[PDB]
Amino acid sequence: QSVLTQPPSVSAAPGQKVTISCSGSSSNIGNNPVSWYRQVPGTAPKLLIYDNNKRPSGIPDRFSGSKSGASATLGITGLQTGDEADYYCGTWHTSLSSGVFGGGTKLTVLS
Amino acid sequence: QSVLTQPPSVSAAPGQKVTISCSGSSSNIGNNPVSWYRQVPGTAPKLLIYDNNKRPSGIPDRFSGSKSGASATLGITGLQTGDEADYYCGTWHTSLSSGVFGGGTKLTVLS
Amino acid sequence: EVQLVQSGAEVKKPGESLKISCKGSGYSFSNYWIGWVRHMPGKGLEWMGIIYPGDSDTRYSPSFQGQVTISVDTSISTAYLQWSSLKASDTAMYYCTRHQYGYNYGYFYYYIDVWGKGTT
Amino acid sequence: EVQLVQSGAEVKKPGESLKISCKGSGYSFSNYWIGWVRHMPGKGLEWMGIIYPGDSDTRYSPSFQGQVTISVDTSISTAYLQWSSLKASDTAMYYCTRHQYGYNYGYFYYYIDVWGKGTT
Amino acid sequence: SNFGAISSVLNDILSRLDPPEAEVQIDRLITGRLQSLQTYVTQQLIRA
Amino acid sequence: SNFGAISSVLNDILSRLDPPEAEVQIDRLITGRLQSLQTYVTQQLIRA
Amino acid sequence: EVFNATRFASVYAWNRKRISNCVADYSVLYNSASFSTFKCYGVSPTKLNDLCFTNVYADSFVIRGDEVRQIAPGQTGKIADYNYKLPDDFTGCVIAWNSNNLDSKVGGNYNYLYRLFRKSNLKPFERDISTEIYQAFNCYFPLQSYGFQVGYQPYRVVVLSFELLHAPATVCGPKKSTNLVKNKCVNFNFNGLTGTGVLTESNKKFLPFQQFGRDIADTTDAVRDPQ
Amino acid sequence: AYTNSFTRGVYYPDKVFRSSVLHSTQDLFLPFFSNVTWFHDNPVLPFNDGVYFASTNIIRGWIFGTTLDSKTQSLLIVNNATNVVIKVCEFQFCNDPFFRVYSSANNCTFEYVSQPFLKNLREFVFKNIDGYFKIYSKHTPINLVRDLPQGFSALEPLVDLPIGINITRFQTLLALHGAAAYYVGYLQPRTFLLKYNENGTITDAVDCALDPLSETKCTLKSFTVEKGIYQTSNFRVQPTESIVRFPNITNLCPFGEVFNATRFASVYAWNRKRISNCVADYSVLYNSASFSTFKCYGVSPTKL
Ligand SMILES: *[C@@H]1O[C@H](CO)[C@@H](O)[C@H](O)[C@H]1NC(C)=O
Ligand SMILES: *[C@@H]1O[C@H](CO)[C@@H](O)[C@H](O)[C@H]1NC(C)=O
Ligand SMILES: *[C@@H]1O[C@H](CO)[C@@H](O)[C@H](O)[C@H]1NC(C)=O
Ligand SMILES: *[C@@H]1O[C@H](CO)[C@@H](O)[C@H](O)[C@H]1NC(C)=O
Ligand SMILES: *[C@@H]1O[C@H](CO)[C@@H](O)[C@H](O)[C@H]1NC(C)=O
Ligand SMILES: *[C@@H]1O[C@H](CO)[C@@H](O)[C@H](O)[C@H]1NC(C)=O
Ligand SMILES: *[C@@H]1O[C@H](CO)[C@@H](O)[C@H](O)[C@H]1NC(C)=O
Repeated sequence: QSVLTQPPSVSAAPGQKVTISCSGSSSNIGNNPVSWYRQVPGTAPKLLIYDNNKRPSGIPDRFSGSKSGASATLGITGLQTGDEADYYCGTWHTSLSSGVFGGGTKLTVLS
Repeated sequence: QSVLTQPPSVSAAPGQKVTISCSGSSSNIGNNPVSWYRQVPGTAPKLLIYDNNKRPSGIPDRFSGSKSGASATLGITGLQTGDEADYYCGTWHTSLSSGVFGGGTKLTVLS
Repeated sequence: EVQLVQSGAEVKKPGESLKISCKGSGYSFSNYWIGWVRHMPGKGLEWMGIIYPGDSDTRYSPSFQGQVTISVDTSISTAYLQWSSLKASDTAMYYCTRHQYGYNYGYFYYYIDVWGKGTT
Repeated sequence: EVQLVQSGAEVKKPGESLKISCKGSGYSFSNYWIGWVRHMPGKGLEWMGIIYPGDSDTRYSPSFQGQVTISVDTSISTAYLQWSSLKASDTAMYYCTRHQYGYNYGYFYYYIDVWGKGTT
Repeated sequence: SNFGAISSVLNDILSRLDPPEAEVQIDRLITGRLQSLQTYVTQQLIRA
Repeated sequence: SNFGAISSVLNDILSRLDPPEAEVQIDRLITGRLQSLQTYVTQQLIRA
Repeated sequence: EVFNATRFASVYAWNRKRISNCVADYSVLYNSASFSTFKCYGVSPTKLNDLCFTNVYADSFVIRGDEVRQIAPGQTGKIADYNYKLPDDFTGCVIAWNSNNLDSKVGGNYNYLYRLFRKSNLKPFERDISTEIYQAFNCYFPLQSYGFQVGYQPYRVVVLSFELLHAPATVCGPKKSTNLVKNKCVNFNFNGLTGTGVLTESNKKFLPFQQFGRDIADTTDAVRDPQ
Repeated sequence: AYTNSFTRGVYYPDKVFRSSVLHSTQDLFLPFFSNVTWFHDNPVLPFNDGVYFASTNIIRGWIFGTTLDSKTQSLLIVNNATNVVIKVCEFQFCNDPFFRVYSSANNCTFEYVSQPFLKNLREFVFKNIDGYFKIYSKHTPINLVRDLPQGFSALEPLVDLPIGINITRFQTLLALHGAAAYYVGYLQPRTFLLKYNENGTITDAVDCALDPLSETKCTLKSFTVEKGIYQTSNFRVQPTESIVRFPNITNLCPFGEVFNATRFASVYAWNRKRISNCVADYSVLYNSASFSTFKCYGVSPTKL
């Protein structure tokens, strides 16, 4: 559906180590670094993970990332219920000179 | 159906000079040399023609091959009835880093 | 502290044109790229297109080329879009935002903040 | 004289896991690639995936990635596969074989011998 | 004098060049300062 | 002496180099063995 | 064994083996039409058959294609400075051939890797396999992998660096020796020492570890025949 | 327990047979008349580029290495009294050798066996020159036991080993049963004149940097100098320290402005800006792994 491919949703208890992954071509992701954001229902998306495996200031160290080939992985430790959200992956696509997003992933905590 | 394309079958009398040909992309065949095998019904396939136009020891000189661009040709002289079999073309495909086969060709002798 | 503010609640009928506003404050506006991303209800964000305020250079995603012509006013540091004819399925939450698009020495892409709202 | 021998006649029901065996004898086993190719009845051979016995490095065709995890035991020069859940259409004649995959000076692929059997 | 090197002061050619490339310039000085010192010696052996 | 060539024995530089490249090293010997032979001659013409 | 091997070490810690006590047909390498960049420094390839060397080292590793120009005397860059540097004095020959068929992958290989953050870029032929996390525990550690899938074709590189003039000869290409003569001035070739002259039996007391003598000015005056 | 190294430590630096020649060379040698540590319990000792070692049929082989444990590569030369054996296998630390000195033959990498080395005096020079372990030895009749005999002796090589092991510490081995006496001397990069005999045996040598009188013997290329005044070398005062004085400015030069800029002019009319009055950290550009083609002319990047 989207030029990047994402899982629809996941779920795991608080305290588990969750790794979701979103895939796309290598015309973009293989050469251009991957960005991930979080969106709470009713809250505008905020920057979560940037160029690769890196988080801004204010975001706790629990978040991490990893790009492999033409796909990306976003991992979180010490999961808590307020971390329930939607998670998105995005990156400037080189060929179409455009820049795109993943589909969206529904992280729902167990509780 | 297969990433290589093959004829379904052929037939020609004993003593005729038969040339079958199987086609594929140039991501593999144009750069990677073509291998052909023979399989008799109930007999595990054996190596017939390798990297190009070349046969192992024990195989009679009647067999020959030729690769052109993104396709291959397998030719046989002095055809005999015990040469009835299935014939296959294969070669390591570069892009998918995988290696693949043709579809299969039913050589049935006339008799 | 940077802030981008968008116009209030908007609703219109198919057949009409639109020009939504985005204002930036608290940073050198004429040195950062600014562009739009559409998030639909229960649907994911779509990358729309961006422009360089300093020189009115635009990049358009093909999925929106010709659809929306996006321009700027560097006199007051405010960017806007322009349409031709609203479609009924244009009802979504649009977003204006500033994103590093530079080439520090090795190329990098980003998103700093949005805090917007839009609908149709 | 090299020989590869496989397990006997095999039949199982959908819902189960498998680990088929292949044994090599008469050659330096820890210096040749070994891999699997599936021939279906009245159907053509499919290239499955291979592994380097010396260091347990694997190459998987995408049409079988995740399907079958193929491993080795260099202690006794024997290779095997592993599944998750047999499908009813998995009924075919599988084959284990050794094939030159080297880079002599200009690259070459080969197929030396199979003499196997398998079904499900 | 340059004799063709980038600079006539052996320190600078040495200060701002990597050894592999430098000695290619240092060689153009040595080959000159030698020929100019061996010219002086000869004229003295004749003058003496 | 090398005078900068790879080796001071004209046979080896000749033994293990293709003629196009070799003469670039042979030139560094000739240009030296000449200057050292013409130094000897001069000192003799003065000594004689 | 050098070339056909299915495992080339990462350039971070490049492999190296020493070849000795054998006859080395060099033609197999030269006249093969496979090798991409065949470049010989200090030696011409067509003559490798007629030389005798003390030691021959064959260091082998993989690299990104665009960097094959880094493997040469007196070149600089990330690979030529931080990972594997050849001296200004020659390395014999560099052979390299494109190799994305074997060593690339369906995805990023990530096994082959190189350091970008050595602090004190290494001297000729130094194999530094440490990991000290160059400063910004958290600071970036040196080795960063390389991902494969024509400037990013993985290229396999093998470098033959001939160790010339250290000891008696040990590696000599194919050349059918002939019986020796005396007292006729001949274009001789004793173990690589190529000359002319008449050969006479010697009374000069050699020692079992002396190979020849030179009176002065590199005049090889005596020599012990190899056989 | 220092003693004087009168003239010991001279060894054939190659095989190039020479005869009746005062040939000069520059190698690692035992400086003349140096004080040596006369050991007689066996601690660990630094290698320092190479070691002289002389003992007076009791002693056993040696051990060298960086840490003398399976952690890093180690070199072990055992003595069998039947055949000399060498191993680079990474043994464990044996603070007391005893054949109980062999901890474990783990990670065996190199091995070598030959005839054993075996009132008297045996002298050995060890050096690791460029991946090559050279050993030299000789054996001589001697009786003055309290001191190292005066006289001259050359040590022909026994073997080189293509190893390349970083050795920085070492110790003698002895399977136990006030012990015997041996001596230790270090090598230095010293120029030597060497007088080769009529049959090519080194008979005498001069240390070109010991004393003025030897300096003249060296420059004159002879062992005997006639009366006169000879010019040996030139002397200059070595610099006490290095000073640096750069201007006071600290206005760090704007490079991002050059590089990060989103508009590069067309090459038809190329832009140009002048940078001045600032401190320019150049490392940011050099050590960045982004830039594809980097090529300085007339200046080397690492020195900017
Ligand atoms: C240049 O851009 C870099 C990021 O690419 C930024 O860190 C820096 O502040 C910028 N400097 C100027 C003068 O714009
Ligand atoms: C090396 O591989 C070649 C084929 O590429 C083979 O002919 C040869 O026997 C192999 N040699 C060794 C020592 O493995
Ligand atoms: C070389 O070895 C062969 C095999 O023993 C022997 O016949 C021949 O005489 C040897 N050559 C010499 C010069 O001894
Ligand atoms: C010493 O020599 C004896 C007899 O040859 C042998 O059994 C023993 O293994 C040797 N020791 C070593 C360390 O080689
Ligand atoms: C031998 O070397 C390998 C590679 O570092 C290491 O894993 C192993 O532990 C070493 N052997 C011993 C006995 O430590
Ligand atoms: C050699 O060993 C010493 C002592 O451990 C160490 O400090 C030094 O860094 C090592 N150098 C090399 C090149 O191995
Ligand atoms: C070399 O040694 C022998 C024995 O010491 C001696 O007779 C001879 O004089 C020496 N030199 C020669 C070959 O004249």
